[PDB]
Amino acid sequence: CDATCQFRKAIDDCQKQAHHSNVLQTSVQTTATFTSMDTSQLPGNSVFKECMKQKKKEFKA
Amino acid sequence: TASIAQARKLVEQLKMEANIDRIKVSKAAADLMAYCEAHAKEDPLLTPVPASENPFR
Amino acid sequence: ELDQLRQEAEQLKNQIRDARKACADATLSQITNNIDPVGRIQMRTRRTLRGHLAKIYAMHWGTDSRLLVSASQDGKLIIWDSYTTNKVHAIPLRSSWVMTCAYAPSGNYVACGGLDNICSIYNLKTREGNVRVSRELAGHTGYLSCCRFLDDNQIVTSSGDTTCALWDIETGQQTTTFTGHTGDVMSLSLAPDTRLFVSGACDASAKLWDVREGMCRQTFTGHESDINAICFFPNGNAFATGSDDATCRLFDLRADQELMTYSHDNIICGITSVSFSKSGRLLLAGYDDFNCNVWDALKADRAGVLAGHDNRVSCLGVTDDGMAVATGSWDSFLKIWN
Amino acid sequence: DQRNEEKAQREANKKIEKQLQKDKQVYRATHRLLLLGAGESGKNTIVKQSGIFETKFQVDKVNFHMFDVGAQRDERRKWIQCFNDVTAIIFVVANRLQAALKLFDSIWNNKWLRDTSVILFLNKQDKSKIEDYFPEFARYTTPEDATPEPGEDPRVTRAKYFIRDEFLRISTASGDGRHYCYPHFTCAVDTENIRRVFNDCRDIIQRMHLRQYELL
Amino acid sequence: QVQLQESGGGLVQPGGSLRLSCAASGFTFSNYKMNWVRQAPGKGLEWVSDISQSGASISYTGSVKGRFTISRDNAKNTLYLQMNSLKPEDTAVYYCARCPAPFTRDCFDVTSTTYAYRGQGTQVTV
Amino acid sequence: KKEQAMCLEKGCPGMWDNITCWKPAHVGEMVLVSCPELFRIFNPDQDMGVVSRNCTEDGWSEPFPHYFDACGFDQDYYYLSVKALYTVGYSLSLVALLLAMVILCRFRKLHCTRNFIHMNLFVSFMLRAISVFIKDWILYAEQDSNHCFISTVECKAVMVFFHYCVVSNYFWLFIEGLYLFTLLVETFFPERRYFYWYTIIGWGAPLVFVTVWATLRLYFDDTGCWDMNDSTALWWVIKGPVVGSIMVNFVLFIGIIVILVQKLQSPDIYLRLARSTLLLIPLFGIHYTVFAFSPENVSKRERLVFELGLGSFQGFVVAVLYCFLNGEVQAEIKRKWRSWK
Repeated sequence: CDATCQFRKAIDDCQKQAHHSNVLQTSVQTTATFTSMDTSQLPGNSVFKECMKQKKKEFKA
Repeated sequence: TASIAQARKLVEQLKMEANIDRIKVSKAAADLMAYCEAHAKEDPLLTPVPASENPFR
Repeated sequence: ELDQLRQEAEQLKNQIRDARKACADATLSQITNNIDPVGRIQMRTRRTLRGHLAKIYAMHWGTDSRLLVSASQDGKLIIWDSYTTNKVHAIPLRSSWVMTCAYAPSGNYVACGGLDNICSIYNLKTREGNVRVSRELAGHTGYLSCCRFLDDNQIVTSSGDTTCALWDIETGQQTTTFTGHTGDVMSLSLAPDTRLFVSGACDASAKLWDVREGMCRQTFTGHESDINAICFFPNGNAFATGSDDATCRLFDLRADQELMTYSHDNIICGITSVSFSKSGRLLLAGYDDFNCNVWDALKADRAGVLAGHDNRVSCLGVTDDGMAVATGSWDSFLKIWN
Repeated sequence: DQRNEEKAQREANKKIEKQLQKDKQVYRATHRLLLLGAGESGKNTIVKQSGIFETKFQVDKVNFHMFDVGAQRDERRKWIQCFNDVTAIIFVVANRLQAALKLFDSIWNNKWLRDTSVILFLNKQDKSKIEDYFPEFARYTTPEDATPEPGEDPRVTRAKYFIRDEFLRISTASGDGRHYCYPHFTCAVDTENIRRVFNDCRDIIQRMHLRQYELL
Repeated sequence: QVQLQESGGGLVQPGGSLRLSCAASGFTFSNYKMNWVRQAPGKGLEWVSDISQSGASISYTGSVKGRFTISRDNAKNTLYLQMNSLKPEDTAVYYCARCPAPFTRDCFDVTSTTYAYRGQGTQVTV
Repeated sequence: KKEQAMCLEKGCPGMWDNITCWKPAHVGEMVLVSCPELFRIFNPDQDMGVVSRNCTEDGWSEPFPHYFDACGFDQDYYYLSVKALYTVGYSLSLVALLLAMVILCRFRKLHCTRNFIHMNLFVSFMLRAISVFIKDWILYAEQDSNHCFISTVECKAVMVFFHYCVVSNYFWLFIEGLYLFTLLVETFFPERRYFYWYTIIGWGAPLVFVTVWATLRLYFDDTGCWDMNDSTALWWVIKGPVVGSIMVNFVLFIGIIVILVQKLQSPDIYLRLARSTLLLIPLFGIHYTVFAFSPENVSKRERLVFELGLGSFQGFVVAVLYCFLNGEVQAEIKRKWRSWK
């Protein structure tokens, strides 16, 4: 189950990185008055896309 | 007349300074040195005060 | 006529001068050499009194060791309870520049004066309620710099017109008038037997008076500048002066010359007010460099510093029982030390 | 009993404290002005509106308090000292001139009067008197950067600018900027001399605040 | 004790030259700023000259500019004044005065009503 | 496993390998299934990928085509620096603000109504810098744990306290400029009267402007725990009077300068007007004005290091311009130091 178990490891370890990364982003962004943070400018959704590029490359090892 | 009127003052009022005694100052100083040690227990600021006696707590 | 009159007087000066040296036998510092000092003994601010706006120029203590009076250029006399720090009374004034104030030893009258050339007498019995002015004593031309009380009927005042003038309140006129000095008369203190007094003047001199005779008794000149602070020893035999050149001195009323000086090279401003401890050992004085100074009288050594103030002080005094010492200063603040 | 007075004194003290709070602020309503000099006619033409004379007036709902000394003795070194709370000293001129310099100068170098400002008033429109006094008056250029009073002989206006610049080489001679002089000539004119004070007390109390914020 | 004695005065025809030392004692002379004053017969007094504590600052009345010089000898507490190139309108009773306080340059001493620190006087006849 | 619960409840039996719920199958059925719903918004709706896996007699075969065929398609170093930038900035302000507050408690020579404004400004920077320390590290430590959004009840009290302390802070700079400008507007001033009607408009109207934003968004839109914005208007309930103070406080900064230059050109400059203006900026918050008047998401987005860092150390610069490098406090802490021995 080198893929099918790791695909459960694909989704959770990146959500553990993506949701880690946007609440990192909102933290520094919400301590600013004029540059406030909206969900349309949320990272993580694009970090989940850049997750599986390298994660599809450890499948080839 | 007017300038000699108050010039007259320093003639007589200087003269009455000469009539005053010359007590020697050392025995005149020991009168002070007796006076401090005589009342040396009744001074509230020479010896510091306990909190019962002091009306300023 | 005048050239001989100056000629006899400088010989009459030397007639007194070298004959003054005939009792110059030793020094005071030679003969207090055995006593231990009081040591570094320091007081503490017990209370602090805040009602005034302008600079508190003069205060005066009470005879009960309970109350005191104070006045400042805003134009308010205020009687402070020393114990609870509760103000007993407040009085408006018609002038503003009250240069001095006084508190009678009956406790039924207070008084003040200043550049208005008028020594107001205020009533504290007050059968109708609040206080009111009894009368005022307009017989002067200069200003009034100090005033004191003999009883509830006659007061002695200082002068900006050179003449200390004792009054009588029912007459409202000067019984006597002392025309001895040359410049301005700043301060005067009453004797412990209310019979004589001395007056510090603006010509480095002080002339002992008499309130009955009206003559000029003595004259003490040892200062280099004008005198501002002068007060009696408690026994009635000495008085200690302070001029505007940071020199505190000591004289005697029998030896008729000076005894002991008080100075230090780190003090450059002038002396403003002076007082004495109850047992007469400690001498207390304030300065223009914003802090008080407590001296031994005998060794001529500073022993206490009361540095709570942060403007120049102008008035202080130790109470009649010696229980505490209170100071005032130009920041409108009254610090009571113990 | 013992606390029978504790309902008196506290309720007497708070009568006093409530009384003085009208007077703590009405002290700040007015501005004290010490008016002095050595003369009569220039000194009693600003009486247009004892021991010490006292007047009071208000302009633009702001009230003043002039205190000209009357029956006082000519030695000044001890009743000057009670006058450092004043917002501004008005100094009036009226060989009086050179002797009037040190009466201004020793004010300016006084230890207790270092923090208070000095207004000025030039009376006595004098020509033979000035070069009799000062030799280097003949070297003087009239200031053209200063506008003259229009319609006058240029020797009349020139001596006017000699003494006005003579005080200023004493006033600004190491003054360090804690207090500022304010030279004005209104020689016996039936005019305001009020707005020429009301504007110039305002410049005093303006520059105190910028001094407190370390901006001057 | 405040004793401000002098040495001088005399007859001068206009163009002469003469000195004045004001010898005085009773206090620390180095702590005081010293100054002279005259008075014409019929007029008041007027300040003519001074010196500072160290001797640095020197000033004069305009009508006597460049004809008098003023110095001191602080070692033996004198006050030297040199009068050169005399003028006929300078006959007046002079004095030798002291400013009241020490350590500060402020002075209020020109007054008539027995200022306590002016000398016994001199007299010049030009 | 909510999907498994709604999947398990509804050849081969039903098997859930945590990707897809395999239905109860037969031998050799080519089961053509698709990627789950988490890839629907990544691509547009034309790229719904399908995979296959045969259930044989031995259970299920290998999944072919594989999951990465169908389900297919750094700022972490940057933000932990910038987060470390203000937390070393707001801290080093605060410990140097306690050391500026505790000077202004005691001495009572300095107790004038000037300094009574400044303590009421210094408590705002204590309230701003504490409003991100022990609240913006404990709502985003719980979001850090949950791997989702929390939306608790105490996430308000972290967030609504943050939108009260800061909206007061833009008032107490504006009051600071107003009080000095009204100190140069006239001659007569009721001086204690103008102050008491300032400490209630710099603490009270901040509180009315945060409680309306609370009460018009609780009734309208509670999204998570009140942190994201997603509106266009109700930020200008909060940022309106934030910009509105900054709009007029720059104008009040000019009126000081036109008065100061009028006193500066007297009978008896460019270095004096230099050090006055620079010392007047961080008391007034005019270093904020460029950010306030500039658009955010078009011009540049990574000038937060230039925007937070100027805002972060502002508590430190005010306590070294108005409390430590003061020319009278320094000559008063000197004099009490002479009274230690």
